[PDB]
This record gives sequence, structure tokens and C-alpha cells, in this order.
Amino acid sequence: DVFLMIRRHKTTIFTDAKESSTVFELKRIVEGILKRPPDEQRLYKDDQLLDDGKTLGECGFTSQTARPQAPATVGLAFRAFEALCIEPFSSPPELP
Amino acid sequence: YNLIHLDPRTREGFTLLHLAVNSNTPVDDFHTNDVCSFPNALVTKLLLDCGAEVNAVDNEGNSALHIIVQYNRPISDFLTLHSIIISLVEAGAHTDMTNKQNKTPLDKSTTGVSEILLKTQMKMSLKCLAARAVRANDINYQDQIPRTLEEFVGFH
Amino acid sequence: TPQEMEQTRSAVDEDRKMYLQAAIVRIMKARKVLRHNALIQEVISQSRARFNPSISMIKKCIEVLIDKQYIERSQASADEYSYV
Amino acid sequence: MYVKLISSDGHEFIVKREHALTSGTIKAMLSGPGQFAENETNEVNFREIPSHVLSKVCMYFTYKVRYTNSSTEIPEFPIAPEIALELLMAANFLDC
Amino acid sequence: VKKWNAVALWAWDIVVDNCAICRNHIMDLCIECQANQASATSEECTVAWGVCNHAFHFHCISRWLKTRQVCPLDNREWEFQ
Amino acid sequence: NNFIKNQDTVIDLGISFQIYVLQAGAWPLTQAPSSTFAIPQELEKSVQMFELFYSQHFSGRKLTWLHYLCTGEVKMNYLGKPYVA
Ligand SMILES: [Zn+2]
Ligand SMILES: [Zn+2]
Repeated sequence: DVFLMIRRHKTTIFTDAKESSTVFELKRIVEGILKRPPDEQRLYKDDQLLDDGKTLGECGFTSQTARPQAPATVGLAFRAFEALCIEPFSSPPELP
Repeated sequence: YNLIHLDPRTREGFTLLHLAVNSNTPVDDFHTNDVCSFPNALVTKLLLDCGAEVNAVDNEGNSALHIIVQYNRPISDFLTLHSIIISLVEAGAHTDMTNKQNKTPLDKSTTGVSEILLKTQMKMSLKCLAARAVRANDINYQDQIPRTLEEFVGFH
Repeated sequence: TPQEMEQTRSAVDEDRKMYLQAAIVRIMKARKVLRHNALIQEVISQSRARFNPSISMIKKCIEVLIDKQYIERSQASADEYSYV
Repeated sequence: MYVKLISSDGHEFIVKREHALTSGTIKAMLSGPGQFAENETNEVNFREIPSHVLSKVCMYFTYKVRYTNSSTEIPEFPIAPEIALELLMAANFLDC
Repeated sequence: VKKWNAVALWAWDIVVDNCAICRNHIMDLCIECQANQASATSEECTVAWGVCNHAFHFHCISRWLKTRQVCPLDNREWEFQ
Repeated sequence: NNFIKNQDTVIDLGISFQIYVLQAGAWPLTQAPSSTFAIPQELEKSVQMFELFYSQHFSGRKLTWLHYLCTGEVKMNYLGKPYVA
């Protein structure tokens, strides 16, 4: 039960995944919910390309690491693989 | 129903629901000890079924739930406590409101049994967590929120 | 299975002792002092609608309540019982 | 199966439909005319709430789906002081 | 399996199940208060807890500590909670 | 039976539900040894759905599962499924 927050420009996807599972079906489900060809997806973990064969739980973020309160910020990139340009959320107004 | 819709109150702001909820309600020493023992889950179920204002608070700010979790006999009449807590939660009483001293009923549970029961019956919501965090952070909420939500900040 | 049949008899053999222990306490609380033999007739009187108590059952149960510091023989005579 | 939430500041959020049905107002928004029964996006345009509060309510939706009644050692929800007093309005508007 | 049946033994979520002094359940009266019927002391029966997760009747704990300050289950010094 | 129908998501457990619920205080039946039988995985989603239902309707009530009195219907998929057992 690992939690992800897939980001790409202004688009953010929240998805729950298991502890030991490869990103192949993760790419297929983001294909199914993004209506784009599956060959373009290339997710980044903190400006770092991740191994497709490696399961996401063993890719660096675990169940304890990716709490559902604030999941991992694994980015998303598409084939020109383009450089990640994820737009951060607007900062809250400062309290007086 | 007629008696509730006048909202009687005692000296310490106790609504008519609270006295049935409270264990400190005086009982006459004669045979009324045998029959009418307070708290009584039947009385609370009847009063909530007759339209008692379950969110009513006393002068000290304790709700019905705050008084019932302070019951010092959680197991001798555990059926009574369980039935009254079920009735109070099902009526619509907040399991998260705060008294005048800003204490959660879980924080005022003073009993493992009542804490377990109320956590089993707590129905958490984002509004409750947000309001509790606003109150704990002491942010100026007046004139920045809906007026109906000003009450929500008031008791959460 | 007849092996489990004896277990059911042994299980209620535990239950009959516990009821006798509560039976001794009930009479002793209302009196705080009674004759040893008169209590045996009294516990039988309160157990007619339930398990018929053999005389040896009261013997051990009274002995059990002695070491639980709830009943004790009176200093005046061993035939006189007293709440403690 | 997947629903789309758009913040006022252009940001999009995609989460499971079951996750977003825990709020009554979003359930009403999905229902009614303009349900957009393509079963993949069901996009809703929040014209008021900023991006960060929408991210927080998506996190809350996943948080409540995961811990609706289980794991009695319930984790605390990390409300930032700056995002408070604005997430309360969002929760009220969504009737979460 | 197309269809399946089962039995579920439900009991209250209290961690303690029996008072190992009178060998009775905690829901009903203790043997001290079962003797004099209702009267006036039946209403109290406060379930005293212990530091070793030991919960018994107030009367049972009172008479036990009158005998000795040892937990009835383990050789542990009794304390209230 | 209607609770699974009233769920927000269609949860087809695939097993007809007829599970009895019986008070532990009254019934003399119990389990003395461990007998720690693991739930079969084809119906392990049924009990979790039942624990979800029982907790909210009946708060503060644990449910130990006495499997020695528990019986179901056999899926003979390896036999080609003739008749039923
Ligand atoms: Zn006892
Ligand atoms: Zn102990």
C-alpha cells in the first residue's frame, strides 16, 4: 500500500499502488487514465530516472516513506523523453 | 416534546438531556433508587427520539457526549454506556466539539472503555480536522469565514 | 464423544462449586454468624430449584471460602461460622 | 473510475471516483446535467479554490478511503498553519 | 466457493473478560454484592484496574489486597490505575 | 445482504452470505486449543466486508471466528466441476 502523486505540468494524478509491483502496469494505468500512447511515459523520482524493472516500493519510496497524508512527488515526462517541467502549487497567503 | 421545546436549564446550564446523561443527577433516597438510576440509556433514547437538542451545551460548555464519557463506571453498566453513546452519535452530536476549556471528549474520556467506544463511533471529517487545526493554531477567523462556519470554529 | 461428555460433567462440576461459593456468601452476608450444621440445611434449601448439592461439596466450598478470607470459624466454637 | 478536479489556478487533479465521492458537493457536481459520462475524466472546474487546497483535499480523500474504519492507531493529518483557514472553507464548500 | 456459511462469536471489546477472584464476568455483580441483593452497594461495583492490565471487581480487589499485595495471576505487586 | 448493495462501489464478493452471529456469553460452544486456521483467500474478502459492516452497526464488538463449526460449498475446478460438494 504505497501512495503516489504523479505530476506533469498542471496535471496531478493520485494513485494507490502495492508494496511489490513493477511500474509497467503503473504506466499502463496512467495510459488508461491519460488517453495518450503508453510509450511516452517516463517517471522521475526527484530529478532521477527510475528503473522500469524495479518495483516502485524498492525504487526508493516505501509505505512508511510515502504516507497517504503526503505521498511521493514522482514526476511524469512524455517523449519528445522531454524534460520535467512540473508546475508547483501556489503558495498559501501569509498569515498576519 | 412540549417540554423540550422550551429548553429547561438548571443552575449549571444543564439541559434536560444532560441530566439524563449525567451520573451526578441527584436521585431521591426512597424507592426511586431502585428504578430510576442515572445515567439511563432508555431516557436518552426517548429524549433524542422526541427531538432533544443533542448539541446543546451547559455553562461549562460540556456537551452530552462530554458528560457521558466522564462516566466512572464504564463496565458495571457497559450496556447502558454503549447504548447511550450510540444514541448520542446517531442523533448528530459532534464527537469533536470542545468545551470552554478546549478539551476533546476523547481528551476528557478519562477511561479506556469510553475512549475505545467513542473512537469506534467517531466519524471523522475534513471540516472537523481543519477547524481543530485552526483553533490550535489560533488564527484570526472572524470576518474571514462564513458566519455559519464561525459557529463551527466556535465549538471545534 | 464420551470423553467430551465427562468434560461437560467436569465443566458443570466447576459451575456447581462456584454457585455453592456464592450460595455460602449469600447466607453468611445476611447473618454474619450461623451454626455449621444449620448452614448446610440452608444452602440445600436455596438450591432445591437447582443442582442438588452433595454434602462433600459444601465441605470443600466452605474450606475454599475459609482461605479466601471471607468466612471463618468463630473463636468461641468451631461449629460457629462468621463473615471475615 | 477516475475523476478530474481543476483548481482555479489552472492546476488539475485526478483521483479515483470512489475517493471523490466522500464529499457531498462533488457527488452533486458529478451527478446532474453535464455528468460527462465518458467514465474517464468527469472534469469539474472549481472556479474559486486555489491549487494547494485542492491538493490537500485530494490527500484527505485518499486518507479517508484508506482509514475509513481500520488501523485504530489513526495517523494525524498534517495541516499546515498557512493552509488552514482556507482548507476549512474548501471543506465546507465540498461538505466533506 | 460458490457459497459459504460461518459462525461469529461476538463479545464486547473490553480487554478483560473475567474477574479471576470470584470467577465471574465483570458485567454482572460481584459475589460481595450478589449476596445482599440490590440494597445500596450493588450500584457501585467499580471495576478497578491494575498496572499489569489486571481488572477485577472493587470488592474482589479490596479483599485480595486485604490478604496480600500480589496480583492473583502473576507474582506482581498490586497497584491501582 | 443489502449493505453490499448499498455500498458506494459495487463489491461482488462472489459468495452468498449467510453467516450466523451468536453471543459468546450464552452459547457453550468455544475453542480451547489454538487451531489458528488461516482464512481462505477466495473468501477472505468476505470477512473483511463483514467486519466493515459489523463494526459500524455494532460498535465495540470483536468477532472471533470458530472455523470448526464453519462449512461451505466446494469448488471442484480441478475436477471439471461435476455437480456440487
Ligand atoms: Zn470478582
Ligand atoms: Zn496482575
